Amino acid sequence: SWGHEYVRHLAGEVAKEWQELDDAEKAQREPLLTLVKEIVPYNMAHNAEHEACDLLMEIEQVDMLEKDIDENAYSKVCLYLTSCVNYVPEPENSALLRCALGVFRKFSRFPEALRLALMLNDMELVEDIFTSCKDVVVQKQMAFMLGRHGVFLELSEDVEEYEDLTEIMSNVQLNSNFLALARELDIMEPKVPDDIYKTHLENNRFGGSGSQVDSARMNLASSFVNGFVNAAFGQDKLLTDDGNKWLYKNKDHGMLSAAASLGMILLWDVDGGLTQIDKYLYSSEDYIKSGALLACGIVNSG
Amino acid sequence: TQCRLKLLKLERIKDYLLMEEEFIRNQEQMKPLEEKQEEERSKVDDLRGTPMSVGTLEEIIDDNHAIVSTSVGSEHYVSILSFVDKDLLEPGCSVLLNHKVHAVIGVLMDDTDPLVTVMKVEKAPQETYADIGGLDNQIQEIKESVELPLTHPEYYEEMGIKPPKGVILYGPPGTGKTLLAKAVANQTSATFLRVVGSELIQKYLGDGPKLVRELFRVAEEHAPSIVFIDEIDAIGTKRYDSNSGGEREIQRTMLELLNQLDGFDSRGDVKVIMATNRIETLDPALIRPGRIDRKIEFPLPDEKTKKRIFQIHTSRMTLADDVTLDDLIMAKDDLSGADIKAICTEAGLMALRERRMKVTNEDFKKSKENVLYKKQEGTPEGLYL
Amino acid sequence: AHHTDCTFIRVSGSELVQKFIGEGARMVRELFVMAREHAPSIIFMDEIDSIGSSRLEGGSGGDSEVQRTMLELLNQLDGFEATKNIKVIMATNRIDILDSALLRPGRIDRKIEFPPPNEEARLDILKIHSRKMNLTRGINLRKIAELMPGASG
Amino acid sequence: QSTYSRQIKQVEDDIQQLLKKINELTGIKESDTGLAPPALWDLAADKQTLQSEQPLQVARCTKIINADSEDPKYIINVKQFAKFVVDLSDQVAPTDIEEGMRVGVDRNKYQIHIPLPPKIDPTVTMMQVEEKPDVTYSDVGGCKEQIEKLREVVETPLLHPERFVNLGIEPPKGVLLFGPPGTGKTLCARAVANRTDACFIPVIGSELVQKYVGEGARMVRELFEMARTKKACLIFFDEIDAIGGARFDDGAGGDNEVQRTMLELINQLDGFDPRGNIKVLMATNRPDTLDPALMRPGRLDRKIEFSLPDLEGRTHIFKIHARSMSVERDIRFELLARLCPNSTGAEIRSVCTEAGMFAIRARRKIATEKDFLEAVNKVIKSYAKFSATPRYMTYN
Amino acid sequence: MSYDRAITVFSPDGHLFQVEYAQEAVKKGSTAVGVRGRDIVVLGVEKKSVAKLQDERTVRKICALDDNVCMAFAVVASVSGLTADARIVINRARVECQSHRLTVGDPVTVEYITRYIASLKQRYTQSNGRRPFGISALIVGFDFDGTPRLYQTDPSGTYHAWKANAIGRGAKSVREFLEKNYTDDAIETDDLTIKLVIKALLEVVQSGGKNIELAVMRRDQPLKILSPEEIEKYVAEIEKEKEENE
Amino acid sequence: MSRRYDSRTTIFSPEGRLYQVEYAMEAIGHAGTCLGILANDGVLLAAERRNIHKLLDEVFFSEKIYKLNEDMACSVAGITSDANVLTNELRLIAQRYLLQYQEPIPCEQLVTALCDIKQAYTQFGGKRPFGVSLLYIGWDKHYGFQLYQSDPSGNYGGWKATCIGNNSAAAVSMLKQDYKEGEMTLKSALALAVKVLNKTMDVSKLSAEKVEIATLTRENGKTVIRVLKQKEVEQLIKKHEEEEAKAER
Amino acid sequence: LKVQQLLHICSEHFDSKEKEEDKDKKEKKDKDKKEAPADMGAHQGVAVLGIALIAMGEEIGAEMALRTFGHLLRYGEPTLRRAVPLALALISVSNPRLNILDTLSKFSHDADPEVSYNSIFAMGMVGSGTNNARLAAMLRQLAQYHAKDPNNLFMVRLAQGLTHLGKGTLTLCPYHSDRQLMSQVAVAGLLTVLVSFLDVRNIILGKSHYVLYGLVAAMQPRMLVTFDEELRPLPVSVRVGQAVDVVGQAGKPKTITGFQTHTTPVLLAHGERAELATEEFLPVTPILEG
Repeated sequence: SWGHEYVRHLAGEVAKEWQELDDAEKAQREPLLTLVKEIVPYNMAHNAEHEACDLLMEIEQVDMLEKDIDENAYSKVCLYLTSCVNYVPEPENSALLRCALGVFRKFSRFPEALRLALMLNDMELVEDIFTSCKDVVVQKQMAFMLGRHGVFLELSEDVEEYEDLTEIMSNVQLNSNFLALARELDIMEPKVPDDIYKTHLENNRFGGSGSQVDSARMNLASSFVNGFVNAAFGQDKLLTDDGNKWLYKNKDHGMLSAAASLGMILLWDVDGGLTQIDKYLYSSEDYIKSGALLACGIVNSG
Repeated sequence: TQCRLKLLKLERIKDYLLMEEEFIRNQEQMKPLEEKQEEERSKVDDLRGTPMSVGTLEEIIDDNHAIVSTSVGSEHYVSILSFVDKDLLEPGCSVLLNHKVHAVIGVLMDDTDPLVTVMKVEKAPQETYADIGGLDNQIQEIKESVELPLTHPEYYEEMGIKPPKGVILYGPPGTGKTLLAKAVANQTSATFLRVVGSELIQKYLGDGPKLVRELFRVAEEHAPSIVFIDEIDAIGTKRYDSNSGGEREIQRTMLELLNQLDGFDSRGDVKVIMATNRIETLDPALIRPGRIDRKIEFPLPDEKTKKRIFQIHTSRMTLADDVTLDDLIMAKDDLSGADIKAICTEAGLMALRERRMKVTNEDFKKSKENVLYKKQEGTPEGLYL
Repeated sequence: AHHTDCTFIRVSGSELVQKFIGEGARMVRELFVMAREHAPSIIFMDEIDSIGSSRLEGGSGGDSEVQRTMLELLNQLDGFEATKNIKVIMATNRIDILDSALLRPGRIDRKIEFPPPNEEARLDILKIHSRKMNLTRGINLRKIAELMPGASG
Repeated sequence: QSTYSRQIKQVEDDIQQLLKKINELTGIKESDTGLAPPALWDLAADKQTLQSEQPLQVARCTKIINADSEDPKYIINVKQFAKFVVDLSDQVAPTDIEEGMRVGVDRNKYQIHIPLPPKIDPTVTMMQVEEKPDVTYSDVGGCKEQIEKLREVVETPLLHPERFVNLGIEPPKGVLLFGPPGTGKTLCARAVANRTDACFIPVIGSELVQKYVGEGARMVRELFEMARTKKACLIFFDEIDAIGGARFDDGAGGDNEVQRTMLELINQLDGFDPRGNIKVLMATNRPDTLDPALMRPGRLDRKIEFSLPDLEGRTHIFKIHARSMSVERDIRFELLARLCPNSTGAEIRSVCTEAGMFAIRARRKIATEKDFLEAVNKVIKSYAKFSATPRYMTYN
Repeated sequence: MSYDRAITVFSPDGHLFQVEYAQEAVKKGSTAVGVRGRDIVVLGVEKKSVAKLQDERTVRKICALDDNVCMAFAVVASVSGLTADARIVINRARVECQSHRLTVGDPVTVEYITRYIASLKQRYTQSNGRRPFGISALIVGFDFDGTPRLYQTDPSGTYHAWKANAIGRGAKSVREFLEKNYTDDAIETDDLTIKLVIKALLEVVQSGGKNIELAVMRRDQPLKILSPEEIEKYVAEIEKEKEENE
Repeated sequence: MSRRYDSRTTIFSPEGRLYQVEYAMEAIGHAGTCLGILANDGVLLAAERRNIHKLLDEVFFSEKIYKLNEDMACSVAGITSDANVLTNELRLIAQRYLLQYQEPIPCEQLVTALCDIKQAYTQFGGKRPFGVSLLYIGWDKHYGFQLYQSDPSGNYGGWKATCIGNNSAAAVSMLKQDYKEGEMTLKSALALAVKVLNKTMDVSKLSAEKVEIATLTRENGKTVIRVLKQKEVEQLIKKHEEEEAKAER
Repeated sequence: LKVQQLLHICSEHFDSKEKEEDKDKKEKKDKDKKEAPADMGAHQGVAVLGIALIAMGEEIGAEMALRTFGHLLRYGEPTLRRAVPLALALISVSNPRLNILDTLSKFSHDADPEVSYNSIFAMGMVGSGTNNARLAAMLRQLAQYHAKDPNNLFMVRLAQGLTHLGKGTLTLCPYHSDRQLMSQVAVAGLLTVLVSFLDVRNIILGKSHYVLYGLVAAMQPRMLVTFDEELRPLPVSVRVGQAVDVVGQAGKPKTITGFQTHTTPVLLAHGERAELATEEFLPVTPILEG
């Protein structure tokens, strides 16, 4: 009977018959969590209450240090939430994310907290969490690096600059604490990410340039492939530098597009790469000039 | 575990929606208003009478005529009377014929015979790697050959190694030959064909070899597919003898299977998982390496391997957790993988005999002995003679 | 069969027992379909293993070949691995004298030993039979039980 | 656990009902395929449907003799196992209906629209047949003694037949091939053929097993006739341990078809036979059942025992495959070949496959030297297992 | 009678049937491990097949053939716990050893008895009607020189010296296991030598250390069988360290 | 295997493991039970003789329990024909031991001498294996009263309670169960001997025609071995009989 | 989500009127991108069957369904690569239709000789045996070149690489280019950004030590469905810690393993496919082969 004993206990609570407001508002749930982790997401998910998430919140926050260590406590909660979200209908889903955000706020490990702030994409929520990621240890160590890399990396932008919704608010705060101006901002901005891309490129190997033919309708295709394949640092550098060949021969809206696609390759460079984009801006027809701005945007996300 | 249970909540909603959604799309709301669409539905009703006869298309000629064998009466030289083109058709397929005038109305059914019905266990098992009682390394050999080229060609092309056309499993028996075949088959989520070797042996003249080649044809239409030839030795090199109509039969069904798998080269049309309980005392005429490349041999579990089979098992069970898994294995002597499974099952049943509900440390000890005894009586014991 | 609440359908270990549309060796699948439908059922797989001598010693053989497949479908198809509402009762006369197909693990998990008769047994069995058949004059059932036990029942 | 359990019971009932629906889901519509032009087609089809004179049945004349008071009748036999007589609805002539010729006849007039090519057996077998080979010695497992002995049969009489004719000898054309599977017996035969610059046709005896009893002999006879037609070619019979193989005169099995086929095959060969650089090879994949008639020397000139590639021949073929894929060069393959017993060319190629795969498991993209060791261990043991107790046979 | 049945037939295997087959028996019943030490070469057995109403004096699974050479065995065959086959081999090998002393003095060397025993099984392959003994003995001993030796014989009769070798309950398995435990430190220290033996035995532990019987033997000196009670002292402590590695 | 490579013992097994010995063990079970129990002033042997028939000449009282020596006796379970060569052999060995050692021969020494002949027959010389298990009962001054069990193969063990014959498995466990140690006496071991002999055997009556009982008892420091005569045997049976009778209906 | 995602009336109009988003919608992409590791495979399981339903339901339906189904693969990131890559390839040989190559190549960026093996062959064969126009040629080349870019370079995943339970990048931009003809010249400006990339970073960090090429981890890449997708998968499997970027979506499972080395993960696998985060008690983070 003993092996089964832990699961049946928590399996029974899932039902949550009659009273739904409990009598305790911490529930009997707490000792069972440490022993069995499988039963628990079944309970939160079927229950599909914000109240369910309240009971789970109080017990994980205390349990963090005391029961065993911080590291296992952190692990137990992340799994539980994951089953539960699918089962909850959308108006209520936002409420559970915030409730979870509080359990994490205290915790030494931030990862799951950032996901919850991302889902919402709220200005205020993301600010609160960020300041909290850095605060635990004033030394750079896990705390600052975890917060900075994890929140910033997250996507919401097709261009490689990731979020940047967080970026302006979070940065002023990080330089103020002072571990250096250059370190906080360098990680925070896309500059560090430009290097790590470069190094990975070699191992993976490259499909060659996106050039095919510079004559006929094929010149339009050539233009488009360069943009699609690489939104980062290429190895197709040699074709883009030489603007005159690819970019000009282009017809109709493809001219604008050729000029855009060139910015994708130049993205992760702006310490010399900027100058051509500006030549294109001054000169010629509207399609090319407008293309150069779109492209500038792309480069100035580096 | 948790994940497996969750998939079921989505699937419960899915059945309900799919049955309603089917209705609007299939027709009677997408009722043919299109010249192409209406023409096929209306024309086949008019040509068709009832009854009809099934046939299998023996060969086609490129002048819009073909030769078929109908189930009833003679064969017919039929024309392609409307509908399907030449390309669509292939020999070895089953096609539908009107009795009024035998002609190929079409196939889109991937055949239809009573034979195909037995072959298609098409809907996958829930059995999957590490739901098996198996050895970690042994399943991962079956996967490497059969499964992996389809899933990632990447590793095989860079490395520069040749993809096989099947594999072969052979005993010492009681090693989960069949369990392995079912585990891989679920993972591909490709149609799983199955036939037992004795069905292919018969005392009728010539029927057997049609079925053996037929397995590869049915599979090809469905393809990708994995074709499970259960107990290959049965058609092959294990006796039906020379005095029951085996004398002709075995040699033909065995030979027929052996030549296509071999071809003239390793064809690589459809993958095969072949299970045999031995090739140990049986005669040569079976598929050799370098057409099916890797041939997988099973051991007889040692102490170290027994850890991997046992840990999987102890989870469904209980109160062998209290006592260390390592010590339990050490104590027991060497036995085959079915035997190990049998001890564990028997532990659950013997508690019920004791007047207890389920496995205890004591029940687990006794079950080990009982199986061991069967084997020790059956075959040689300890110290020399 | 009475206790378990099953329909006793005795199943031959033969599969040349069909010639209805073809041999049983060929049509192993039909036996299965019927078995399922008339569930619960007990399929009594009677192969005494005192038929065959070289078949018993070896692994191969025609009888062995056909028998092996009928058993393998029981596992592959399941419904003796999802359920056991239908019990496969094998019968042999000894612990070990079995044919290779029947013997091996994974189509066995139990073997049961019953003694031959004794005076005490002979009393019980004789009594029950005596009443049905015709009871003797003044009762001497006890005498016959004491004197010697029955060879079989 | 508990909450889920009820969902399990309900879902099963759901799946049952759904299994019927897949039929409908695929289409309610009775149609297979159809485009706007088969509408035109259809008007014509209608008449053919209407009339019972069509469809046309396939029948085959077994022999020509009848022409009894009407333009030639013959006995044509439909596949419902009933004989019928033919009349004209095109023509009838000695040449329109022949000994082998199949015919198209009506269900309820039995008149000939068209004759069809003689026999079912030569059209189907044509797909199976491959033409001139392009394979070479390195691929068989290098230069083997068995290879050189094939040259003597194939290459010498074919290239220069004029020397054998002048001398007074007939040239040798026959070989009996025997040994275990995987040696590369067909592969070797093909190898010599390519250099010699002669056609090759595979014939598989098992692939045609169209029977109505004694029918099997007519197929043997046809496959032989076709080989003979192509001069400067080699015919290789695969899988002839049955239907054209061992008799059963001790039988109690209801066979006579293997015996019938054997009868015809020995007879055609024996005495003389009309050939002109058609090499006849026989491959026997069965040690258990052998046909003595064919097996002894004579018209089929030599017997060669087919043996696995020698030590130099296996090293050489491995080298060729090894370079193609990623391998470390200085390769330990030589140390392993010498250590181990005789290993075939098929076997060595599986080593390369298996070594690649171990290497992927380790998480390298180079298959290293360690990987080749595990791959040889696996292959040698698998080959080794088969027994059929040969001593028992030697005794009797 | 058949060709295969006969004792004469060198078989496609390329080696005589009865010699081959005796070699496939050296796993199962009983277990014998012997490791080499400077001051004691020690053999230990597990399973003397004793119900503990059966005399342990009668069954010798560790018998001293000389006064500086001893051997422990295991083997596979029909009918468990089989004293007989092993027992003839003890009787001829021990007398021969005593006869050797009489002919050419002092305690006889480890390597010589092992050479005699391997050849004893070999000569039988020529001799009429006779198959070789399926036994592998771990000949454990010290030479007259005092050079410690650990020797092992096989069923065909080829012998090799080793530093440490284990047989029975799967020979290959116990040999492999013993190689993780063996170290050059183990040979120098008197406590570790005993534990090395016990450490191979335990992966098929049965019934205490009272089941397990060890002997130490010294340079010219008789077999000293350590008490069934002493052995237990090592097992309780060691068994815990054992669980962790496998 | 799939065929034995035995049909002679001048040719050997297809596994090198001897089947014939397992058939020999089965042979003891075919034949009637032999049991030995230990006592604190003797040892006794109880065996079921081949003869059950009423007509017995009865010149012999020893027809399965043979007194070999002036210190030891043995019994047979198995074929009677085999004992006759063995019994005369055992007499030679038993007196051979005395000649050199002149000591109350130990049970372990006599058994090892015999095991040499049984192991050779199975290995070579073309002689068929034995089918008897013999129980040796004797006294030495260095451990006491002893009982040994010998097997057809040459396999031996010292016991102080052992039984073989009429399903060995059941019988040895049962003989042990009812045996007690250091609580015993010769009369009570003998009364008990019939009781256990009764249970393993199909008969619930048993007579001196069916059974033959021997004592080995040490008197004035020397061992006197006798196989008992029928009237004496009957008295041990009747002692048991009252109890057996109550079990019955 | 899933319930909405089958809802159809399409036998009135083929405009936007009653026609609606329905054929396009049938993929069930929005969730797969957003949330859960399990859900992504289950919905695709539904999806396979849906292809037939549109295809058989109308001839017109088949043409539109084939384009959007090819996008599910990129938007959703399924663990299935069986049916759909091959299906598209075979139909395009039969019927010239240029949209098919384009939608497929967007999938083919993800891991470029898993899926790309098939696609490259099909796209080349059609390209050089069929051309209808210069315009037609232009599409087929664009797809053919876009398709290869060896093994997971600037790979597409709709992860964050810290989790995939979060809100991914704007997927709707390739979805826009895929629904309508890519032959439309007006489209071109929007067309240039349809990227939906996820980092090629697998750098270990989350602590200051800043070593390149992270810890040992577990993966099974001989799979198309897997046992553990609870949240974090099995941490045994077959070991991987190589420098080359991870090959997901038929060897998706990564468990982060680090306990044996005595450092512990701050980031447990939450759907991540990029950078590891750990709290390192070591000055140099070990690197392994596997």
